Amino acid sequence: YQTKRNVRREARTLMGRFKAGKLAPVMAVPVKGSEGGMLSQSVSFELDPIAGRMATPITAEMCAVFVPVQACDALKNPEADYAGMTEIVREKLLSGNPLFVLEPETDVSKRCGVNPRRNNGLMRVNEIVRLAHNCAVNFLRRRRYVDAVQLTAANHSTTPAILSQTVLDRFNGALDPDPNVNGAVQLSMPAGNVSLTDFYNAQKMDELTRVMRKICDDNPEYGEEMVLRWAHGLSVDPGRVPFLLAEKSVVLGRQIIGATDTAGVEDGVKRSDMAAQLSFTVPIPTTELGGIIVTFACIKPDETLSSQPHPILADHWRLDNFVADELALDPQPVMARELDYKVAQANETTVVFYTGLNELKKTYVSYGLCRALDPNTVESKNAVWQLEVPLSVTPETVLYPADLPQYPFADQQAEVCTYVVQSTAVMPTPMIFGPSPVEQLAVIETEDLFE
Amino acid sequence: SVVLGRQIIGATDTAGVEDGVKRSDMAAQLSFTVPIPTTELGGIIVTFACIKPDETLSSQPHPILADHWRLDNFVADELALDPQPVMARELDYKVAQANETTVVFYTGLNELKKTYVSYGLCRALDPNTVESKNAVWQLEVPLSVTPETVLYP
Amino acid sequence: DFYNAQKMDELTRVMRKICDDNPEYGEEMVLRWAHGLSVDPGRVPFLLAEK
Repeated sequence: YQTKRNVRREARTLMGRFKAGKLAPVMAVPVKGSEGGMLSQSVSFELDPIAGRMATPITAEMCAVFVPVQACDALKNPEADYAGMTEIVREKLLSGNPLFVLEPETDVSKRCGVNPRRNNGLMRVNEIVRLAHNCAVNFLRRRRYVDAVQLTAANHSTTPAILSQTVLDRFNGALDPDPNVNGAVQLSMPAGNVSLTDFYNAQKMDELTRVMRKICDDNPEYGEEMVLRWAHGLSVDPGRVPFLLAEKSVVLGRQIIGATDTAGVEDGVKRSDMAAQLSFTVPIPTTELGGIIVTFACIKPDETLSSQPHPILADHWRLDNFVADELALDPQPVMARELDYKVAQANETTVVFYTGLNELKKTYVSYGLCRALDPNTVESKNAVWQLEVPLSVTPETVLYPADLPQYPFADQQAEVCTYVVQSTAVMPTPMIFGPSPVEQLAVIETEDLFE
Repeated sequence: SVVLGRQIIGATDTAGVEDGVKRSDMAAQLSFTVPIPTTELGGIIVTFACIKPDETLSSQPHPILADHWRLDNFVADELALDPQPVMARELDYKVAQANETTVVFYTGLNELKKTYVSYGLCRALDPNTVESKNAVWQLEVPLSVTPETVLYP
Repeated sequence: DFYNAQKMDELTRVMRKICDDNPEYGEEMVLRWAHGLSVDPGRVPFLLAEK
């Protein structure tokens, strides 16, 4: 066995809606052990009508994450020791009991399009779909930032979207600089001496801790543990972690339809319709046990800071001593007053994250309206749909706000988008199948042909 | 046979544009030219025509995710060499409580897993919405009962 | 029956070689081989030279 003998293929088509600013799952293709082949998926996008034209771009998203069976077991039994190991999963499968058992329906399972099973007059679906979604969204959060909030197995609803760039990553800052980089050297003083061997063992510890930072950052999964094993000369088990299959994005197009009646023409009534099409075709990974390829899709607005004080004109005009500037060689604190103007009075003077010397002046990108303009006007031409993040508080946040108001659409709380998916999978498999049966013949028994 | 084309006509008034009013018109043309058969007595060439929706099972449980996750003994799989019964619980989720465990038709070993085609809406979506863009016109056959049925409802 | 057998005779003989060609993991890899599983490689010893 473990060889390709027969073939199974699947072709699922689904339609639905999801709310903007949320990482809505679209489908979940199951993969068994020793299954590999081709997987082609395509997602259409259609948004509800928007008054006026929308110069602000809207981006589309599509992701494909392969969640192995090993990772789903860890969420099911986190406190259990060696829960995620392959052999532990391997032994439980051989026991004859099911590794994953049925559960009631949930919003996560419904959106994937897993049709339920009628058991004892109740709908039932396997727990693997819920665990796979929770692990997949967790995996995407580690990519933007390793120390990110991670969902448990108890989640039963759609999750918020994920930012494309964190505030700290934008300004390349740090909440807390380490004490080793440009650190302290021990001093003997029992007439004393700092000794020449300390500060020599250091001055590479500064170099050695920085390479330790990249090994736990280039690989967000196994982070804060592979560095432990890397120092001792050990390696992690590869199969547990998930991995990414494909990523697609495109700015939604715009089609303008104008009114023609007398009242509409005089006022200037018009419409903006958005649509997009994305697809990918990637091979299916082959594993001894198997997994699920959870697909995601999302629509997000432009991520630009409408509220950020000007680093030059907002603060005082000063003659800078460049001699002292090059002499710092140390992180400089940043207050919330420098990040936005929507700051509370108490939090105006509060260190939020450390950064370099002249950071927040190297780059300054701002998109938004003029402060003199009244937002009640330009209900037509209302193009400004941008994430009005509070900022300052939780700079390291990786997730979108739980409630994102959809201003340009008529209904804020309605699922504005409508999507149609077409997933086609061809999976060579080691499955056996069997011969087809036949139908009863009423000429042989009623005449005794085979006498 | 041919798939009917689609022509989209959109509204232009103020109320229609804001709501998103629009129309879909369908049309088709088919023809044939064949010789008339010759017979001693004769006959009648009855012509038929019909329009039907897509025939895809919107209601069918997933052969993998709906049922339990099991490690399959391929040794016993090749050893069967016999028809395996199928219950109505494996064909759809609109089954009555009594008919959940009732053999409906015998098949092979891993049938219902070789192929799985499904077209329909998401269970989370509310059908009262999308009265516009209402594209889902598919035969919602009860299934299970009368699997050998040849005729439409 | 006798058709499911007459390859069981063939199928048990291939099961004998997989547990004989590999004495280590014997009587267990045949269990995993039927279900489509594999053993962890690093545990077992192996031979270097013979003279």
